[PDB]
Amino acid sequence: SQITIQARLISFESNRQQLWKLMADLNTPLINELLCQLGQHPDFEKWQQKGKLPSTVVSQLCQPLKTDPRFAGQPSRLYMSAIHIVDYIYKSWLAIQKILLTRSSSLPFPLVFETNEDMVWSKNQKGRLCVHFNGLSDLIFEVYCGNRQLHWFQRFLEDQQTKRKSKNQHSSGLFTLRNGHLVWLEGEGKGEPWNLHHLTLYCCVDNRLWTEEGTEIVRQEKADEITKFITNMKKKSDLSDTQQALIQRKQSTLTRINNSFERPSQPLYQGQSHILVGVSLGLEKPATVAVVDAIANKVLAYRSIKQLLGDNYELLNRQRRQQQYLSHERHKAQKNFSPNQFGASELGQHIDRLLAKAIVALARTYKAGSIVLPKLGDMREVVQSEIQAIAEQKFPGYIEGQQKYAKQYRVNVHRWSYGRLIQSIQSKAAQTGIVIEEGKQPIRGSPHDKAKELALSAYNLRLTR
RNA sequence: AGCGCCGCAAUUCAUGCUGCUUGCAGCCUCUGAAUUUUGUUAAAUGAGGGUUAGUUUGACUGUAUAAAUACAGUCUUGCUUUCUGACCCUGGUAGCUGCUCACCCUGAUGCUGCUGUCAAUAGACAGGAUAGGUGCGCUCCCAGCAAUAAGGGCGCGGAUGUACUGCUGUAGUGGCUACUGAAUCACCCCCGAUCAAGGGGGAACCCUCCAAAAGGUGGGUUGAAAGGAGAAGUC
DNA sequence: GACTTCTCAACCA
DNA sequence: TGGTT
Repeated sequence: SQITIQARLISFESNRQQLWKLMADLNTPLINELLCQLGQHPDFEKWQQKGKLPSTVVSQLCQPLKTDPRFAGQPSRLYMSAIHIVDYIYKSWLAIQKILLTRSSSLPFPLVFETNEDMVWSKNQKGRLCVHFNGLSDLIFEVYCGNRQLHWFQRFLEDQQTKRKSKNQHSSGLFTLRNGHLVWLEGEGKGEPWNLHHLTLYCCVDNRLWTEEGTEIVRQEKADEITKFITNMKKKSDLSDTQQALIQRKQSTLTRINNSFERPSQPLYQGQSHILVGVSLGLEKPATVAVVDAIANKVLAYRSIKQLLGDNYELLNRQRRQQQYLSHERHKAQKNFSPNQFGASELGQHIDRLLAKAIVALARTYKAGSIVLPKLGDMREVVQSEIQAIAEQKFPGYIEGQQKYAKQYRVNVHRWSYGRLIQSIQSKAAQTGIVIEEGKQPIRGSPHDKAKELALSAYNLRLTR
């Protein structure tokens, strides 16, 4: 729900063949037909015009009796997986447009487990943390993960054991694992697409559930949402012999949420409202950080892009060179060519993650519960209004010199992934416990002044509300 | 010459250091910032393609420390990525299949550019990435080609011709499929596995100890970092 | 390749 | 293993 981990799954050949023949021959045709029938179904204009869609129209388009001769021999959870995927696809598509869709790949569609369980674990004679699936209990796999993520799988197994020992008095809403994805991965070679295709499982986990105090905050979130749900729908709709069972089940979840788990106890990170960390993005320096406390109007510390990256500062120049080279070949090959997928490296993402981690670390060191960021939409102007301000520094009043230098500079220095940087800073701040706020970056001034004024303006906007 | 980056150096500061008054004073030592000029100063940046389930970036528990952190003991697994090294190769057999070409001017976000011997533009062989230029790189500059960016001139040989064509070969430059040539590594080597599986032998350095000097003992090390993944679209 | 949406069940049979 | 909200 907040973090995703992954691990390869290694198992019998018969198990792999059976799972593939169940996926690519019985499941993916099912998802494709569900998408096609949803597209062909009437009221599509009403759905798209109104936005969103009714909750159970895919399940009600199962009314053509999914159990057709072509779809026989499938566990129910896999039917639910097909329903999940199709509903998510159409939900996202109908939200995007404010038309028939297909699969944007050649590999079989993944398997989605919106439920916590259906991933019953084990530990074979050799000690490996194996896993099988609901309906596919005969399919015993073996988890191959990294030591950087092993403790999550062991937490999964031990949470399942904890609930089992108490005869199901620990709520499955506090389980660390939320969803699982059985995604087939591409494999270079030739042969059957289950000996030359690797299966990888993705576990969705909430990092707050690792500790105990975060488990309490998720507890209180669950309690508030459940109480609002029951007090909003119980009071009306006159219920029936079906949604009264839902009321009873939500009440049992509410009571089961309090019989908590023995959990690591790392105290919650509490910041200060006074201290805001403002990260001002720019074109010459892609990010500059200031740690300003607004009560005393002083600034604790400025950090340039070199200081944040430390021993990874060479990655910035590597990425700038790679961006220049990629843009050069993309323009050069735009003459109706088709070269390779050049620059497949995720170096930009790597530097983004390094910057986000360093910024969050600097936020923690000064105990700041608010990191201030600029809006993405505004940014398309700032990089346009900064380069010209650079030209006026070198050729003041020489307009032709301004344009020439601006063109050469834009050739040498491009925009640097200002969206993924904000996204990863948000991810790391949410993981640590730091609130991300939006500010108004001044279009004029040095990067340090821009960062300080960004954070100060964010605080001044906050004080009103 | 231009631009970007690296470092260097005198220059001014704090984001840094001291001092008590806890925001004021001075210094530049560490850490950094700022259009301040330089590149024999040692100086940091930078190499064409490919090679490891490769090592470290871990979790739990207990500690001093307000945390941040450092030590201790248990466990450990290999997923997806970014560097840093070292290594291997600058290919072969075939099939197919793109774009372009009468000739002449301008030359593009065009192509090519290493070393030493043979040799005629063209290439063979042995090496091989400190592969044209500045410290390094460029959509910049140099040289050659330029039909394979646009543009312009004028030929023949065909057209009922009014329309459009051929001047195209043992052509140039690319793409794909299948087979096999080398590396399948993280201090080095041999053996074996690649849906699991490690086992063994060695080299330098440091430490505990026996010590009687010498010699011997066991232990540890021989690069690190990051992650939220699926699915569908927008430019 | 850089942005834009959506999901991130929990008890009971 | 399988099921309604």
